[PDB]
Amino acid sequence: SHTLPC
Amino acid sequence: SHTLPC
Amino acid sequence: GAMGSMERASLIQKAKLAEQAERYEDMAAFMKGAVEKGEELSCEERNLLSVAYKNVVGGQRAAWRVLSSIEQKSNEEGSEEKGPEVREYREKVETELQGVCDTVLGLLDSHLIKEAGDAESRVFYLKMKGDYYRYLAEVATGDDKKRIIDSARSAYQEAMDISKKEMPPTNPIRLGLALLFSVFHYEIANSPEEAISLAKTTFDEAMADLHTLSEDSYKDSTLIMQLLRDNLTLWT
Amino acid sequence: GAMGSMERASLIQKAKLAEQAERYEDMAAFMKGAVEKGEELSCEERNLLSVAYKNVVGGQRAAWRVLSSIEQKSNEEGSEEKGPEVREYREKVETELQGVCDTVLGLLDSHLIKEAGDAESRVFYLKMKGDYYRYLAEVATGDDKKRIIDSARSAYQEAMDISKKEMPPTNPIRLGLALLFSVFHYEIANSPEEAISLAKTTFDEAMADLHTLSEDSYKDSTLIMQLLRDNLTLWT
Ligand SMILES: [Mg+2]
Ligand SMILES: [Mg+2]
Ligand SMILES: [Mg+2]
Ligand SMILES: [Mg+2]
Repeated sequence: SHTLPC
Repeated sequence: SHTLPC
Repeated sequence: GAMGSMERASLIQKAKLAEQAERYEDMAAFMKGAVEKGEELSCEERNLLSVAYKNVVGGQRAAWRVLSSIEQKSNEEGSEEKGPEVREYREKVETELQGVCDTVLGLLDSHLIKEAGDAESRVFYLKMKGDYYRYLAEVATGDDKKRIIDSARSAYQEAMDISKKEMPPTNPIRLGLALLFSVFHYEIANSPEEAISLAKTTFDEAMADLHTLSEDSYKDSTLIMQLLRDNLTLWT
Repeated sequence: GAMGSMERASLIQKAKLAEQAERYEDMAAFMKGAVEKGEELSCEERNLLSVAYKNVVGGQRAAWRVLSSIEQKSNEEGSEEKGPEVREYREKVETELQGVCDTVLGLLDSHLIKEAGDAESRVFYLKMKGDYYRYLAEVATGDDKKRIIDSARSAYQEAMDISKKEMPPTNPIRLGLALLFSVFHYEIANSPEEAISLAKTTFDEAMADLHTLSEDSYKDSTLIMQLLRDNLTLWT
């Protein structure tokens, strides 16, 4: 799953 | 320039 | 602290050099030094502190996941016994990662959050508090696991309540908070329908507010919206 | 040393876990611990020690090159004065990299090289000695710079003399030594024609001996030959 910051 | 190991 | 004799401005300058040199352990130690000067952080400084610690903990979380996977395989039926080393080394990486999360949480508590009155700073720090409890929850397995999950939850929920009152739905901090909290619901809280609801609602509310943006703000907000849509694609 | 209470076999096992987890600082500290047990290293163990330290020093050399480039730009005409920080941080990374090269050289001297009697081990360690003096020479600018270059040179030349007497021209250690020494001539010793001669001669002598190899040995040797050819393309 994408989360921020990278 | 290439050298080894990486 | 080892950075106590360095000027605040020189710590900031060296954190930006360390970022260019791909040396985020160094970057995070310069930014820790800068926070410990006791002054509030500007927006750019707040971004340098979060990028530095995210890259330090990201390498730790990647290693922990590789070691956990080897340890879980070692623990199946018909798997050959290899001794305590995978367990010990997994624990060494876990303890290191716990220590970096404790350090970031300690900076937020002493005393970045209490001194943050504007919504952009307070939401940013409470999102970070939720993120670093979330990385603690990712490795927790003991009597405090529930409590670590609740501390993440609480922090994200206070940040959401302020963001929804004080920021537009396209604000990138509000969007990255919602992205992060949706992943907390999916991966940590075992609440996939709350995750998908929050990502959908956040995406649709931001879409409806794009028309108010400049070209550069549009590009900042749509980049994050695409991450929400990519998670929704991976979850539905 | 902090690894003195760990079994030799458990240090080797943890170096291989640390490699899988992309945690070569850890990998290099486990392999340093293993060398300090005092026993000779097997071929696979020798490979783990060289991969660990190469990845640690590789990140240091990449950062040093980014910081050197910023520092050299800062030192041109019409460039704004920014204080001592780029110089200081370049120096901090340089000193760190010097310390890792000194640590590897110290392991070779105490006492890996003196205890290596077979050609494969002795050539491997002398190549490493040449490589780590070469990384010292890459940052040297003082009264010992000539001497650091000569120490690299000497080590590579002793390794070449043993390799040419004891190993076939397709042996991968002999090929990687020749690759490395050719780059020493081009980049360090300001001898591009010696570099190109050594890479051409090494490539042609290996070509002529491919017919003796199995499929798997062929693939090992041709991979290195292609690096020689890629350098020759970049130099001619
Ligand atoms: Mg001051
Ligand atoms: Mg304030
Ligand atoms: Mg023993
Ligand atoms: Mg011997």
